[PDB]
Amino acid sequence: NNVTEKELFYILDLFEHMKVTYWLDGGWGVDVLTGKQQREHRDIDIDFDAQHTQKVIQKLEDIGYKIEVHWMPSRMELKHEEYGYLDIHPINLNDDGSITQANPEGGNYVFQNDWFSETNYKDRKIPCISKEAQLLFHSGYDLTETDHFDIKNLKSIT
Amino acid sequence: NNVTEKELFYILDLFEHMKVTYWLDGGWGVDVLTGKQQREHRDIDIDFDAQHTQKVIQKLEDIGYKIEVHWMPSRMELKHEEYGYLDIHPINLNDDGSITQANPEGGNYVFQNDWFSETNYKDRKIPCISKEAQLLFHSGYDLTETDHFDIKNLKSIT
Ligand SMILES: CCC[C@@H]1C[C@@H](C(=O)N[C@@H]([C@H]2O[C@H](SC)[C@H](O)[C@@H](O)[C@H]2O)[C@@H](C)O)N(C)C1
Ligand SMILES: CCC[C@@H]1C[C@@H](C(=O)N[C@@H]([C@H]2O[C@H](SC)[C@H](O)[C@@H](O)[C@H]2O)[C@@H](C)O)N(C)C1
Ligand SMILES: [Cl-]
Ligand SMILES: [Mg+2]
Ligand SMILES: [Mg+2]
Ligand SMILES: [Mg+2]
Ligand SMILES: [Mg+2]
Repeated sequence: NNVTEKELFYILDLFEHMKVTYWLDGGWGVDVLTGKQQREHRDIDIDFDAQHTQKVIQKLEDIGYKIEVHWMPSRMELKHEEYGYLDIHPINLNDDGSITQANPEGGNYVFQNDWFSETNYKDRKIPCISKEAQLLFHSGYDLTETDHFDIKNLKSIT
Repeated sequence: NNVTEKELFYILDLFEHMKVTYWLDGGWGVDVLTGKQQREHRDIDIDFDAQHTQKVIQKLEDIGYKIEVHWMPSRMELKHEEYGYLDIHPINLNDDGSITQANPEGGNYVFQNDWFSETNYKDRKIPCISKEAQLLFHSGYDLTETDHFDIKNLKSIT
């Protein structure tokens, strides 16, 4: 049921084939920063260009993902019988160079651009959020045992 | 108004003369990691060995700090007419090797040992929380402009 490296690569291929700018986030994002798989994963988190929201959802449905949680335009969780869980997060990629997310209520989060980057993982280049961003969006007073493991793995990155 | 480097050192000295294990935290903790002062600070945050809570409070009171809000177990917020604001956070250095802080809603927060570090600041060794711990206890979705400034100062750390 867990999301294997091969299944992650397939999802990465989907977005790249669709020419949708995106970055891997969450737990697989942590492992990718370390250069190898560290643990089993329930899910993949992908942050993606919000202008392609409709065709991203449609393609995921087309290959068998079922929508289970729809918190859009903030977040959506889908589930595939083989590929596992996938959470997508639409983000706004503005012509003025800025990268934003709508504030669930009022306003816009303005991300730091260098929080979105790329790493060479087993000689594939994978766009992903940075180690710094991973630590920033983790919450120190709200950590699971698995969060603790991931944070230690980030620390081991030279 | 603020808390100067000289004032900071004197508060650090109090803990050292009391022989209480402690770590500098908060904004001054960020500056110390970088090795020089970066901005004016309204307060000091110090995490310290909870076994010494009673004598630590007594000494702060003896030199003239007044308790503003008593939030045990999390912390005590204090204020001094000349030295300004000081928050202290009692942490438990357990014989099982864990480091924890009580959570008023049940259980405890678990910290990692390597979040408690030190650095050479102007040829003084100051114990302080780590760079990664500072990022971790910041909240990505709730950063002020000063938080961003503080965080970028940690980038610059070669
Ligand atoms: C540099 C930008 C990083 C941002 C962080 C990411 C995000 O929102 N993650 C959520 C996650 O909450 C839970 S994990 C605890 C969810 O399980 C997970 O799917 C996911 O939503 C939370 C940690 O902030 N954002 C879109 C972009
Ligand atoms: C390493 C584990 C120890 C815990 C971590 C620490 C913590 O939360 N510090 C925050 C502080 O952010 C602001 S200061 C800039 C807050 O004002 C301050 O209260 C304070 O939370 C960190 C970002 O500097 N805790 C009390 C104990
Ligand atoms: Cl630990
Ligand atoms: Mg994930
Ligand atoms: Mg997730
Ligand atoms: Mg502070
Ligand atoms: Mg503070």
